[PDB]
Amino acid sequence: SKNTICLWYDSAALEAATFYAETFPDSAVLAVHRAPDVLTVEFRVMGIPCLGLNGGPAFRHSEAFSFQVATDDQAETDRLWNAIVDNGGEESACGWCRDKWGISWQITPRVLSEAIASPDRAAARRAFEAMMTMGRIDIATIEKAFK
Amino acid sequence: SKNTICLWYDSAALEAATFYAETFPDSAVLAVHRAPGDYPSGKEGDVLTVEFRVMGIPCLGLNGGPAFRHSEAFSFQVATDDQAETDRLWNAIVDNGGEESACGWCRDKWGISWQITPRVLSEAIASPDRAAARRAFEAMMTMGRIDIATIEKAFK
Amino acid sequence: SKNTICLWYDSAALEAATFYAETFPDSAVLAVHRAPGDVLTVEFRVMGIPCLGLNGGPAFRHSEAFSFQVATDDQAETDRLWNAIVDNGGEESACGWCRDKWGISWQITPRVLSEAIASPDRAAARRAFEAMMTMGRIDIATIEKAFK
Amino acid sequence: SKNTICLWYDSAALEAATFYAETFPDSAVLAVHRAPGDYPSGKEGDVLTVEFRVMGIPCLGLNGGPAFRHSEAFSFQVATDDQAETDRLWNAIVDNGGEESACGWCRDKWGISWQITPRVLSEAIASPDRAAARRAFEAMMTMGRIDIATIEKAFK
Repeated sequence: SKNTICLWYDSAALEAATFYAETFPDSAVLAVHRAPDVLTVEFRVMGIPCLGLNGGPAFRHSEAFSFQVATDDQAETDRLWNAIVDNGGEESACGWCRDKWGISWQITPRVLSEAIASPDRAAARRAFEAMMTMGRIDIATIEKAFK
Repeated sequence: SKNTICLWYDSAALEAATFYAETFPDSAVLAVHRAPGDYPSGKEGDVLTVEFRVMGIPCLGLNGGPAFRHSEAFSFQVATDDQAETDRLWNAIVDNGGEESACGWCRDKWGISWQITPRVLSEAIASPDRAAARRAFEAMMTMGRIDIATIEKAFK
Repeated sequence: SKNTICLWYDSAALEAATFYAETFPDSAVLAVHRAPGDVLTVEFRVMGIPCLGLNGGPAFRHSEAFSFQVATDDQAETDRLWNAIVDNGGEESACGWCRDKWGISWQITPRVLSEAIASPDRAAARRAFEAMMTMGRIDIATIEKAFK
Repeated sequence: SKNTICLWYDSAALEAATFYAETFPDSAVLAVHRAPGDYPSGKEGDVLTVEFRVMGIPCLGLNGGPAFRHSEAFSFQVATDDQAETDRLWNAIVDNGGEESACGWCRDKWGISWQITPRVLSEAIASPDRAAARRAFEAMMTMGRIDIATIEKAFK
């Protein structure tokens, strides 16, 4: 791949990649590399080519980077949110959460993204306001607000 | 896209996306979304997000204000095909209010880490010739911008 | 994706994509598209490779001019993948080549065979090359014996 | 690579791979493998296969002789971001002993099908706005090389 997402881990790149592969569609562990014992892991997350580096604790993740996952319904939203949060993760605001390795994820319904970007400004703003009261996104509440 | 790389900016998402689009191959700004209401780091009508694509990767620039800062925990690794492309991309990132770092790593003006990494170097480091891979690794440790010729000599 | 592999189907792109996704690693059905006016195209991934399947009727037929060459790690994997393609209404061919139900050519090629044929030891490489030419499905142990 | 695109040539794999590498962006010839013995379409020491990469896709060119011929059953679809790249790539394939075809399709010197397909066109045809997608589709039907501006007008 021409451009690869490179993520820092403290001795857990393979564990993390394996978790992502079993949790999300079109995700897989591709290759494991030892130092010239795992130094790097090549992996895919919902199509995105990634490289995980086992480099110790020197660098910490922050919300400055996140994966934003577009979900199709409440069932998928809840499944992915719960998977990340319940596996040593944490809930945050407005569809944001964090995994066990400190990486930020947004589990963002397509309906929400569509609503906020809508040329109907009044409707978009109702959805935007409703979103700011939420942790996990509740699609029905977003749709009611938009309507 | 199912999974989009979201990067935090302090009121500079459109500027950054525009720079990436003129700098990297196969890159483009796709859509600008304005804030439907006032929020912590923007007024209604300000740029809230920008959709863009860099070399096959779907991205979103989010104008979230100064709350969060970037670090090397995240980086884009860009595979380059020769010295000319390596120099071009490195110079662009560094020269636009950016910073040089080590072993192909640099930083753009918004603090995002980029690795401009020759395919020659990546292939050398992951080689089944494990001593040769180490030699290349050790050579890389002496560089900021990667010199491909020097990596090839160390590997050989 | 900058460059996508586009494969022609006669009313079976989704069936084919789904079979590949179940059969091979890092493979998935990504999206299904109806005609602009049932399935017209399918986006899918096959061992990393981004693909597009087009449902365009019988006008075009596949041939050995195009094939996917799959690198396998042992006999168990070689047999698993060979059997999958051949047993699902497919066909066996020579030297690791086979054909799927939709007429697409696959090569199930042990890495050890690729390594052997490319070897700077010319005598060993040639023994492996000659052994390969007697085979349908590749037998790694026979290739290894010939190479040695 | 785990899965490699293998394309059949009549004693022309190296020439083809070299041409693709100088024509398309992010493309390269990687390795040349000579035949360890005589075979149906070559002598020992002739080029048997060539490893190459085209825009992210690992490929192998196989010198297998005239036994098989290419057709539109397989094609590479190359996404372009503007008219300049569209024209450059289309003309490169067609001019070097190739042929023009319909709706962004063309053929190279060795008979392999390429589609030079503006991202603007692909997005238009897959739009949930279905009537607009139809207009774009119908406009594409009137073209060989894709004119992006015309597609945009039809879509609108």
